[PDB]
Amino acid sequence: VSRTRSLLLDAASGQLRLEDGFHPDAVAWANLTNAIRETGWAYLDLSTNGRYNDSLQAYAAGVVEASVSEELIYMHWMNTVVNYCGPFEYEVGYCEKLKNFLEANLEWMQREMELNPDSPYWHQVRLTLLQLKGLEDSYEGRLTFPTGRFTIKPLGFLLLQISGDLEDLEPALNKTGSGS
Amino acid sequence: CSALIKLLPGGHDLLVAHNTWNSYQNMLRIIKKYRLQFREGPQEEYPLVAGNNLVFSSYPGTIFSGDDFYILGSGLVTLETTIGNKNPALWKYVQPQGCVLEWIRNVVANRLALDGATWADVFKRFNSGTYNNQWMIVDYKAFLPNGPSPGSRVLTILEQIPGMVVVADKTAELYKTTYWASYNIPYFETVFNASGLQALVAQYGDWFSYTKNPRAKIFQRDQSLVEDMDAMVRLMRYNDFLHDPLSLCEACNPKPNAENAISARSDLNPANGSYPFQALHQRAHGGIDVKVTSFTLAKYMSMLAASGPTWDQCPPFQWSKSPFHSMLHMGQPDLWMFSPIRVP
Ligand SMILES: *[C@@H]1O[C@H](CO)[C@@H](O[C@@H]2O[C@H](CO)[C@@H](O)[C@H](O)[C@H]2NC(C)=O)[C@H](O)[C@H]1NC(C)=O
Ligand SMILES: *[C@@H]1O[C@H](CO)[C@@H](O[C@@H]2O[C@H](CO)[C@@H](O)[C@H](O)[C@H]2NC(C)=O)[C@H](O)[C@H]1NC(C)=O
Ligand SMILES: *[C@@H]1O[C@H](CO)[C@@H](O)[C@H](O)[C@H]1NC(C)=O
Ligand SMILES: *[C@@H]1O[C@H](CO)[C@@H](O)[C@H](O)[C@H]1NC(C)=O
Ligand SMILES: *[C@@H]1O[C@H](CO)[C@@H](O)[C@H](O)[C@H]1NC(C)=O
Ligand code: NA
Ligand SMILES: [Xe]
Repeated sequence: VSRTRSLLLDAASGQLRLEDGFHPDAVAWANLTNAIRETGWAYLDLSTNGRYNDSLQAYAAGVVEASVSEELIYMHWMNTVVNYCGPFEYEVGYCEKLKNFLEANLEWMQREMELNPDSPYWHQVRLTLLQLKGLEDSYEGRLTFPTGRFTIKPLGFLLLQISGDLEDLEPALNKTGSGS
Repeated sequence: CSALIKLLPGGHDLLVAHNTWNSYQNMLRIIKKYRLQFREGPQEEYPLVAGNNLVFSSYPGTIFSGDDFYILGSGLVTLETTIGNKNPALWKYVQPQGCVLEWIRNVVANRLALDGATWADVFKRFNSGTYNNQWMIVDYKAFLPNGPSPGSRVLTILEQIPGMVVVADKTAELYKTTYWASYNIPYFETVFNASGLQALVAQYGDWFSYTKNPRAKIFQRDQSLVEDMDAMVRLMRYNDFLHDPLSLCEACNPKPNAENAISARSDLNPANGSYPFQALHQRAHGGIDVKVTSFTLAKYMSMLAASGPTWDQCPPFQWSKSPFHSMLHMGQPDLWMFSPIRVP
């Protein structure tokens, strides 16, 4: 019903490592209480540590979130997007267009960040995408904190974030959720 | 999605509520509380962002709300209902370069904003023309219990379609009418017209009208009965489609339609019914939650929240006793009969 995990930075090795329980020295920690059977909700509480820079905090936030919610992520993926643009998809035209659109959009953001290292706006965008990268990396069980550019998979955990955006991307890309 | 911002009699409180409509297969839910220490800019000298603390309704693996409903430590509550776009001539404004996807713009605006005006300023940059919503930004820092209208700052409304974002402070209007309701139709006439809704009103009638659609009429009839949090929950869960004249669809057979409610139950419409357009069909889709907060609750980063389709006057949804028993719903309860809880 409940699980707590912290992400530590081993200064010795410079390696990030997950530990069970609460370690307020860690870069981040989270705990999840699953009360779905009783209330229809689970509850996640997550904190990051201001002693580390915000890029590392953001990546760590994704990591610890995935770490305490892996089961729920798997089930939600299966319930909602497991078939979306899969290996047997009939609409190969649309799926290729979508993938191309997302890859180009992600690349464009990475370029803007590189071109604007002093921008507050692009700093906030980078924090958001670092959190997404940490969520996926942690779910896949292999951590790698990027100090420069990084590649978000167009059809990985990005798909859990773009359900609303897809309501419009579909017709915009001529394909043949939330709202009315 | 349906939303209601309600000034209680005498200005005693200001309640904000949102009811997500979504597919039933999406009902694995997580309420998330983040306490971050991010800074406004890439150097340690920058101030901490305004939105480092936030509580929001969400889903597994989803690092924003999606509903959307957020209570921010900056004193803002942000929420939206989706308006979409029906004008294909605007799709040319959806481009991979020069557009940031809406979920990112939402997260960044929530982090940086100190007030409604700044939220709008941040959010509207690099408008993607995707997840086109009417956003409501309530700034509780501008709300004085029992006070008269401050004229500005309390409520900001933003509407996005591809190529166009319109923003206005609607504090005076909120104080004049005592509420602001939202129900998937744009308020701004320029947005309503640009997004192709006039053709839909011409073809199908008042269901697509901003002022005359069923939810608009139900809020007009009933919003004044919201005199407290519990009354808010009751309205936001409201669906009595078999008996409410406002739920009748004259073009449908049968005429009562379970989509025509504050909290839709499309699973209850018959599969062999005759319907003029897809939204009115039997569907495994409808209102799936309600979240409500108030001036005091928001101050304590708290809300009342209820999970699952409405069962106040409709029979509770149950997967195994529905037309949809074969759909994947791993991890979900079979029967959905939950009551609101205080969170945290
Ligand atoms: C934020 O702090 C992290 C952790 O100290 C920094 O990451 C190190 O960056 C250097 C390269 O500059 C690498 O040699 C180390 O391997 C990195 N550590 C880890 C754990 O990957 C990082 O440079 C700081 N700044 C930013 C923007 O991330
Ligand atoms: C939005 O579109 C509507 C519908 O075309 C416009 O309303 C029409 O306006 C003209 C000129 O005033 C009238 O002669 C028509 O009778 C109106 N038709 C209606 C009310 O359905 C409206 O002016 C447009 N609004 C904006 C702000 O562009
Ligand atoms: C996380 O642990 C803290 C420790 O005090 C507890 O108070 C809180 O209820 C827990 N939250 C969750 C999501 O289980
Ligand atoms: C979609 O189809 C229209 C033709 O009506 C075309 O003009 C447009 O370029 C197409 N969009 C994409 C992204 O394929
Ligand atoms: C429609 O289906 C319902 C549900 O089984 C059935 O009772 C009713 O007879 C049907 N009406 C028509 C027109 O078939
Ligand atoms: Na929505
Ligand atoms: Xe985008």
